[PDB]
Amino acid sequence: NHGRITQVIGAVVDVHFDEQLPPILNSLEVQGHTNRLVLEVAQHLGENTVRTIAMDATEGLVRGQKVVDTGAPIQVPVGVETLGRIMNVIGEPVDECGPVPAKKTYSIHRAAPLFADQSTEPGLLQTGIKVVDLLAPYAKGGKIGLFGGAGVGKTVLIMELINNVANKHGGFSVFAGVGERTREGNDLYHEMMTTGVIKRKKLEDGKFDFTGSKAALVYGQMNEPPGARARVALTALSVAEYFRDEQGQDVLLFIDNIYRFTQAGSEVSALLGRIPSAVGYQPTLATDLGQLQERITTTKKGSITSVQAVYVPADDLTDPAPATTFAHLDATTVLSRQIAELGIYPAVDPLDSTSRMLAPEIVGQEHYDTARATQKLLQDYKSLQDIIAILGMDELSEEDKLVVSRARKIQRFLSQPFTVAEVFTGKPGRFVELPETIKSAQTILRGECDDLPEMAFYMCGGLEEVRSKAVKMAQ
Amino acid sequence: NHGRITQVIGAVVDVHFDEQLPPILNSLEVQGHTNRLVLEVAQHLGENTVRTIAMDATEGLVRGQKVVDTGAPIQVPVGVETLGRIMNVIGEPVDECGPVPAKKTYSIHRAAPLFADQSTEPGLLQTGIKVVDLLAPYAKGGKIGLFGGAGVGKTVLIMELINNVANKHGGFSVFAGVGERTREGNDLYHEMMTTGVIKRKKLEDGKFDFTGSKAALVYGQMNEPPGARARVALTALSVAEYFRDEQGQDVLLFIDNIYRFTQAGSEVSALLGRIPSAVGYQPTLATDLGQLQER
Amino acid sequence: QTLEGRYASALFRVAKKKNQLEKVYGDLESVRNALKDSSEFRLFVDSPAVSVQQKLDVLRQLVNRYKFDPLTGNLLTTLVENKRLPMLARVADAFDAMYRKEKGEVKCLVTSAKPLSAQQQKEIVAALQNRAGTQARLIIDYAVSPQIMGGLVVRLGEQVLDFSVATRLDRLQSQLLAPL
Amino acid sequence: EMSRLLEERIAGWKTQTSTEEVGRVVSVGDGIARLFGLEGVQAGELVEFQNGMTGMALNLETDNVGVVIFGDDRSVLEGDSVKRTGRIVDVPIGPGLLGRVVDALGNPIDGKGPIPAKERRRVELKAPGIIPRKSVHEPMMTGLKCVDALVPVGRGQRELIIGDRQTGKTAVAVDAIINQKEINDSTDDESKKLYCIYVAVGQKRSTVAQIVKALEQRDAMKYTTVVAATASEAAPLQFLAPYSGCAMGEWFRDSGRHCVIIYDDLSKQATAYRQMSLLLRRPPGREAYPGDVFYLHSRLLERAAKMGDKSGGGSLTALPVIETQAGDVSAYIPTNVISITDGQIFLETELFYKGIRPAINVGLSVSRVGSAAQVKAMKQVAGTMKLELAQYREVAAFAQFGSDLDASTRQLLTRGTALTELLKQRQYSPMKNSVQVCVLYCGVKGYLDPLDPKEISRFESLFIDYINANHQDILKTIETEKELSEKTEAKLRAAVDEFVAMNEFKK
Amino acid sequence: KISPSEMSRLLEERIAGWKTQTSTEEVGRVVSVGDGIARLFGLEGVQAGELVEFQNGMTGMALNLETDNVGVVIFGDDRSVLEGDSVKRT
Amino acid sequence: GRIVDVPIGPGLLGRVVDALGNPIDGKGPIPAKERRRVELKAPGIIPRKSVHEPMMTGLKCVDALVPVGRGQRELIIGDRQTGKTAVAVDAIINQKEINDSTDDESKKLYCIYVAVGQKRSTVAQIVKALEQRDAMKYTTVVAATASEAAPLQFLAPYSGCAMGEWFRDSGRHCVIIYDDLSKQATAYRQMSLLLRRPPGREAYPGDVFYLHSRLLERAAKMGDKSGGGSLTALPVIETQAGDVSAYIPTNVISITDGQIFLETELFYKGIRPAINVGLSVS
Ligand SMILES: Nc1ncnc2c1ncn2[C@@H]1O[C@H](COP(=O)(O)OP(=O)(O)OP(=O)(O)O)[C@@H](O)[C@H]1O
Ligand SMILES: Nc1ncnc2c1ncn2[C@@H]1O[C@H](COP(=O)(O)OP(=O)(O)OP(=O)(O)O)[C@@H](O)[C@H]1O
Ligand SMILES: Nc1ncnc2c1ncn2[C@@H]1O[C@H](COP(=O)(O)OP(=O)(O)O)[C@@H](O)[C@H]1O
Repeated sequence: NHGRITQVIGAVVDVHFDEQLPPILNSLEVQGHTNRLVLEVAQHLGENTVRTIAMDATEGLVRGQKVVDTGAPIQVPVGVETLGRIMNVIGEPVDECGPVPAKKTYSIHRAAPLFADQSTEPGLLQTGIKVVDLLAPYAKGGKIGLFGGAGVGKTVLIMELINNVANKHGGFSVFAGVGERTREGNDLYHEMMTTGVIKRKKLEDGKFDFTGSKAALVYGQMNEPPGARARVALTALSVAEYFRDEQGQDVLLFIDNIYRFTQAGSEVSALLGRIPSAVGYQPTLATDLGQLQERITTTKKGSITSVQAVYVPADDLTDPAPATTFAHLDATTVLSRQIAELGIYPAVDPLDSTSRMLAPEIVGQEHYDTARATQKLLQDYKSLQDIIAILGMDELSEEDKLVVSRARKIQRFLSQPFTVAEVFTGKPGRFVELPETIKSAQTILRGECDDLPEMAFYMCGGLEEVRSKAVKMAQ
Repeated sequence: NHGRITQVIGAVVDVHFDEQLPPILNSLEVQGHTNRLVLEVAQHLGENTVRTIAMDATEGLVRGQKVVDTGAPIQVPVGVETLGRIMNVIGEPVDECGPVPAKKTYSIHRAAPLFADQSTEPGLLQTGIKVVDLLAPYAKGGKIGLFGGAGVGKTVLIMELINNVANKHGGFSVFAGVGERTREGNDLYHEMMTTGVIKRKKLEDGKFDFTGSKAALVYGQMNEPPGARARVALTALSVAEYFRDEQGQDVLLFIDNIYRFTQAGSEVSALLGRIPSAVGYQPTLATDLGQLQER
Repeated sequence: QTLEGRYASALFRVAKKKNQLEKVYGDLESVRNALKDSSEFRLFVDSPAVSVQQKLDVLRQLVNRYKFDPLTGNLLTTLVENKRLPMLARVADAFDAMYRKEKGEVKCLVTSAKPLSAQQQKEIVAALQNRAGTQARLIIDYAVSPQIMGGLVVRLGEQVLDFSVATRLDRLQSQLLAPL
Repeated sequence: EMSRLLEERIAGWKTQTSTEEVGRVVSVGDGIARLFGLEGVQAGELVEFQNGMTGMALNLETDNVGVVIFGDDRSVLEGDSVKRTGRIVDVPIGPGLLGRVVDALGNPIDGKGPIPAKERRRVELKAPGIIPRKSVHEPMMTGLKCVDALVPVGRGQRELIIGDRQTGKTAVAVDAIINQKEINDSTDDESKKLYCIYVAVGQKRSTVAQIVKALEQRDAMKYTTVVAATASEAAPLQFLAPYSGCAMGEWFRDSGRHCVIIYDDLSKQATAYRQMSLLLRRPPGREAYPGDVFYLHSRLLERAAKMGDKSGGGSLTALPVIETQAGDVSAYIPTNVISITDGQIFLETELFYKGIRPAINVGLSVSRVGSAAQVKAMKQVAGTMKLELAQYREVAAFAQFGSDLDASTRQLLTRGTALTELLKQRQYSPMKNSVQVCVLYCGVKGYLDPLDPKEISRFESLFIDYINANHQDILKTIETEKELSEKTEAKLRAAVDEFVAMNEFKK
Repeated sequence: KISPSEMSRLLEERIAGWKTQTSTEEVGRVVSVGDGIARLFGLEGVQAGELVEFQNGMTGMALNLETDNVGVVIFGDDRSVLEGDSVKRT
Repeated sequence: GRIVDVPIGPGLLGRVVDALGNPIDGKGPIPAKERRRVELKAPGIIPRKSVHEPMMTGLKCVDALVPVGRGQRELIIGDRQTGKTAVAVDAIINQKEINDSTDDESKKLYCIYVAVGQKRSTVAQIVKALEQRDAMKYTTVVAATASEAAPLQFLAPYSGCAMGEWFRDSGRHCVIIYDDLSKQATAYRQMSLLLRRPPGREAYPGDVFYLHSRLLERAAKMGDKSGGGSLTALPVIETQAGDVSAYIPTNVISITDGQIFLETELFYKGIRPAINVGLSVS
């Protein structure tokens, strides 16, 4: 069906059809325009008028331009041909390697799996990181959250988890970028073409062969409108639902800055005519997120493991967006600036961090008791911060001084040099197994490492490195 | 032009013209009541209607009351005749000593100096005070904060700076009172007349002779509505730009408080209906402060 | 209710009382046609560059130069005084609907394909004895979901008599799937 | 049908019909205007009012048109006629702006004549993508020791200068500008030359004039252009000027040249956007800033890029500047820009009141690129310097007990204090890279530990003159090889020994 | 969104050519009431800060003069004022 | 023409249903013949009596220091991940012995778990934990999750109270656990803001008190003439940074017969359940 543009306000477009209207979520193509401008219907207003959100910039549009209804929502290709390839929200590849020769296309918008078609089985992940392997175990086939401000190491943590999981996964995987730096996007593309996660081969006649790849890529970045940022996660979720529904495989799904999915709505609703909520957020802040998260779930057909990075504006964890997001996660990891300023990396706060896979019926009883003892120790050390700041450690008793010593020691022991940090840290990376972490924590709690210094635990992995470093520091 | 009032909402007067609307910031004089009322245009609305902020009170105003357009913004008189005098935002004197017989008039809304007409060589200002010239050296064309109330010798510091800059640099000065206490204004005027900063010599016929002084005064009183406390610093600033541009002098300009300028701006924005910013302040705060301070 | 509704009710009332109905009806129809044919009268109405005095002068010159009542001129002077001249079209439509509803309804109606003069006569006479409204100007249509049985809507909103095949069939089925 | 009546009565009716390219003002206020007409106007289009003023067709409603005026609302009246220019908001680019102060729209203000014109690149363009982009693999010589050593700036980077007022941001910017003079004059090849753009937003005009005077003094306007949007200038112009500078730099980026833009105030751009939004009745948010501030800044900063081999190979760095309030970096705008940038240079009022200038902290300053934006000669030294400074920062908590502490700790404190006193520099006095390498070699080879702190100034100066008089061969060999081989290292140690012999110091 | 002049008792006069605008600048009709406020149509000529008087003896101050109505604040309770009650100046 | 209503009966026991009584277990329809209106008038002053029977929670600190009766309305307030659902699930699990060791419906305690805003994975985990212990033959569940629309989230607790009034009126007893009672207020805010109704403070409307009062005043202990039934209530609230000076926590504390505070400092010190028995009262 043909239609006319009547009004344009930033990332919003009002269209007028004569004969027959399109339903909501349907896609429309603008004709008198340089590029392929696509509009997604959002509302109906009367007078055969329709409101839409543009997947690109509106500079150049005219009141009178012509629009064509595709009759269906946005359609992204699916198959094993999307593997080893980048794809924007409208499915168009931006890898400059040719088109996507996929048979079938899926809709960006799909209803979530039902209640009966869910399977909550407790598994674990081998991340190689001590803090999460000990105190916040990650759930195979569940959702994981990395909450943090700006400059605390979310992207670095995600790159480390990619290196330590996806390469050792075998199944498929997807990476979505919602307002992330194009630099790090290109860096991930090149690190994947290096490590073999993406296997590009230049056939003659300029063709390409991505056969052998094990990771798809979807990128809607900061250089994109809100309409082109609030619809990328849905594309990635369609790409993963194809795998875990038809192919039956277990997939990974890394997402970078899901917060933008809300920020876009916040800089769109005002133009859509909606009343703002507390901090300018939407009234639909909970449903627009739940309709995204309920598509992420293990089922009887396959499994989605998910790793979402959640921005925290102004370092405020009481914001409505993270507050709502906390309810949807199976595992959590809250990074802190107070802990990053101490040079500890990963700067994970093990008290705000939590999980559901820490119970003794999932991890053993020695693991459970070690984790709970560590939490008790760190809380007892937190409780003395005020009196230490005012008066000093000399006021404390000897039990409290022992607690403070072991708490600082286990803080410095819960730090790890990653492999991707070698470029600006120099020191090589340290994968750390779980029984080694547990033995080390047990010994540090018992008191078999009180003789050692405090700076001997900094960036050492296990305890053999700590003891060698204490030896070398004795000189 | 000639227009009519259409509604009155406190200090916000909406006016209708039949043809050739006045520009924004132009002045309008109300006709048909005492206590001459002047309205500064601020916004066009359609239907040949404009919105204006009043410099005085609006009690006793009527719809359909006639209004004249002066054809230019508030125009203050300038000259060496404005020395030793007091003036309100609309240039009128409030010292009960006669009218200002100046040969000139300047608008209070003037464009700042361009990029070409600006001195790249900074230079100190020789005040005559030791702690000042040693540890906090002043500058020409500069702006100096003065954090201090009473019981400290601030009025005397002001008068000494005025006298020394007039003796040495030959420059005149201006004092702007932005929403000041009236008894404080009276005290400052009498202290100037005592210390010789002002020379008010009676004449035989009964007039006054404001002979060689060193400071003009521009007062926007607390009893005045918002819009005067906001266009007083601009009045004094035009009075000083007269000496800077034409006479070619290095002059001074004292401001009794710069926070009341902002109070008045916020008030005016609330009356005009602008959505307030973080802490209630207007959204045109830095812009208006720059329009002021870049001159 | 709405603004155009208000002016249309006022005009229908006064023109039924004093001047006449048909005069003001023809006047509104002529104005609407000139608005949709001239293509510059519309801009004259919408533009704000036109002063109120030029507006009233051109409106009075249209009054004199065309067959025109005083009621419509007062309507136009009111709409100009209140900045409601663009609502002339809407007002005219509101005036149009009431009179034809007072006299005789137009109704929609659907079949499968072309029926015959015989059953067309039967349909119209049956719907006429059902209405007991002496004037009926109908519509024919073709939608084949209701298989062939003649479905329709006699246009008053609260009577959509769904004489169809598939609809009765599905309703019956959903009824007889009841328990016991 | 009846048009004769309107033509007769209105006396000028036939001309007001073509509302597709000409319109009429209806309302004015708060930098916004409403027009009736202009049905064929594009969004973002440039619009020309009656009295020469200009604007941007921002909103296209069903009947009215909402326009933003690049000026004050006194040259625009209700009733005024409005035309279409027929083109999106655009600014001139190319060679011809170099050495020129200009407004947001390429209009000059220094009073020296008009500016030539290329095809007038647009303003709110889209950034590049992933394939034509390239990683950063070469430096941008700033001329500051601490920066070039510990916080290296690349060629294709986006690094933020964040710190409270009166801390030396404009000073860092202008040293970064002045250091490029020798590199540009010595080359005569635009593939290696680095141009620059300086964008002033909400800045005092006298300060801008002084900056321009100091650059004309030091011959640093052959390869720079300046874009001024000061406090008196309107808010749309402050919102623009950064985009105009980035459009001026896109010419070098796409033409294979290299460049660097310095937005000396982005908080003022954000304040002006908040202003325009609140005056457009939009709903405020956190600190009253709307939600389109992240997009506003990222549109601009994502254009700074290193083009690849097939897109010419050019580059465009970016040094945005931010003022904080009491050192708070947990605010909204600092975090919004830290989530966009690839690094951080922090500046303190404590260090600036004590006397350490440039007051560049080093525990908070970071750089994602890092060693890849250094030369090997400077790598070999700045690595050790960073390590020793980290050690000194760690063990400075117990410096008052230096007598109670071991000789190792006291040696660490001495070396760290020497380095801290060696990172100091004067205003408008940069340093070449070879000179920096020599000085940091002297510092990290213990030649300053016994020497008194206060002497290190004159020490450094004398040494510089020495190696600029005798060991020019060393300087050119370092600038050429970009490496400290064992031969040049031994030559340099010999020169340092000869200098400590021939010169007397306090220790 | 309707003005007091556009109600369907006045438009029955305007459409009917009635020109009984001889109702002076002294008298107006109440249009709305609530919470100690009244809103009148007429009194084109009333001053801001002026006293007005209702049918039932009460009095009020006219504060918000407008293009289509007049805003009045009441020195009492709103149970006395209703439905086009006449208001006259003092 | 029907006002919004839901089925009631023992056909809901063992089943999982949405806000409107439509089942989602995937096994069979809902065998219930009698319906009941969702929004109803609470019972007045006369058809009530004092609280004299205990509600065995299974915990120790609760059953000793913060006791709960049959007819009470006790709030469970704390931070995220503190043991709120676990408290409620233990309250549910303790009843299977009491119910197996009798056939007196006047003594059996049936249970209703309304889950607002939860995810289906969590609800499935809860159903699994209950089936693993045979704790579903006397419970029902009402899942209005996040994908489920705002009106269903808004209606689910009233549907639960409607299902519980059958027990309350028919001489039997009942307990109802509203989980994430703040998502109800979120949904009401959402609805009123998309219906263009004007907000109050924290962008909520003013009818939040009349949103919770209607709901919690349906919990009651009836007299010996109205059967002798009971409906106990155990609402749940998540605070942020322990801020109980907020609006919704304040309202619900001000309209309940007690409090059970839960803290993270006590949850990590080793006290689990982390009940603060100073602030907690009954
Ligand atoms: N390395 C330095 N050596 C000597 N003086 C310095 C140095 N750095 C700054 N100064 C002085 O600090 C003052 C401010 O200079 P500058 O304009 O660079 O600050 P800024 O960061 O631009 O602050 P703002 O933008 O708020 O005005 C100047 O008086 C300058 O002389
Ligand atoms: N008595 C207990 N013993 C051991 N672990 C417990 C105990 N109580 C709670 N936990 C743990 O508290 C965590 C949260 O469990 P629960 O389902 O009660 O969440 P909640 O308190 O309802 O908060 P939210 O629903 O917001 O996540 C779980 O990790 C649980 O294992
Ligand atoms: N393993 C690490 N070790 C030491 N420092 C790190 C490590 N990871 C990150 N940092 C620091 O984290 C900062 C960037 O983290 P990142 O997550 O990319 O930022 P953002 O959260 O804004 O996306 C850098 O300063 C980097 O030096």
